[PDB]
Amino acid sequence: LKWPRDLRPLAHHDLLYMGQISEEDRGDFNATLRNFLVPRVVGSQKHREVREFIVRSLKDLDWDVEEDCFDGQTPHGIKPFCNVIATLNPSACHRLVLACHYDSLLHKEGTFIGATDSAVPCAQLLYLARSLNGKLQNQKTRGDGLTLQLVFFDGEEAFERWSSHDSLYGSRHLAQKWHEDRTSAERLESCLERSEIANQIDRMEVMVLLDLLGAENPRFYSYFGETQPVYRRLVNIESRLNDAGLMELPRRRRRTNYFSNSSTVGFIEDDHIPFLKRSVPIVHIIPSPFPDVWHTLDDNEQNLHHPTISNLNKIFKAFVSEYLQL
Repeated sequence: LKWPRDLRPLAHHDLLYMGQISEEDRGDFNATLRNFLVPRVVGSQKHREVREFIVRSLKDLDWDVEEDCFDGQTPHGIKPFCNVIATLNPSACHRLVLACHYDSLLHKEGTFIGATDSAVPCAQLLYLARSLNGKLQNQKTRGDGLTLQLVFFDGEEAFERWSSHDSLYGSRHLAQKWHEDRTSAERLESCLERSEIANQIDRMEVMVLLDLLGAENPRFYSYFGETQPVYRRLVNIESRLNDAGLMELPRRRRRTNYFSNSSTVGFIEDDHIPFLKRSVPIVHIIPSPFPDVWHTLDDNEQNLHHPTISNLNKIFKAFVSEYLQL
């Protein structure tokens, strides 16, 4: 079956513009990132500060920001959780959803920063909103029934040994909440002709979940046949950015090959699962294998690879520009 939205290839001019990172932008990205490079375990003050920073940053860009807050039982007793949902144009029927988790693992060995997991993805989402704000605010005025939505899930991490009951607290909660929140096309602005909308879940046109990003030379694959048409756009954008000489590599004439033009057979537990179960299309931008530093005390700022981050930011900016025709 074809993708429901006809995917217009990004014009050369727009590819080149989205693939430019100024010195200012690097500074802006890193300043944003600094806010997330702190331990932010559920229940903590720094976690509350990170949540408030996400909310403030997006309200400042005139996005609609909602907090889905609830208390949930855990192996460590009742804990407070708050998903942050930011929507550029709430009334637009369909959403391109980008997502990540903002909580950090409570690591028994010691203080855990979770730089790839997922401080970098958090900063990448905010950086996208900030750096594309002008074009996004113009797109919002079109009445075309499509918008951008950012979801920062809380409580993705297990408190003790991973289980279905001890993990994905925020995403399980939100998926249920949105499934039970009924709506229809006539209540919404410009749904696509043959859309089947019965609840808020159905308005998630695709969810692009970023996780474990920031390490050198990640390998992505298409995890879901459902979203192969969208995944192939990431492969294409990456290829075009290399053709254009806009990727940072250690030597001339090398190319990035992050997005493999292949599928892989693997099952990863992450925030997409509760939405996958309600047939939300998923693109899971997570490396395979996981970064070497995964769930170790070395998942910290200095083990980040800045040229990779810059390259990923270009791909993501170009992807959002392509999808939303910015």
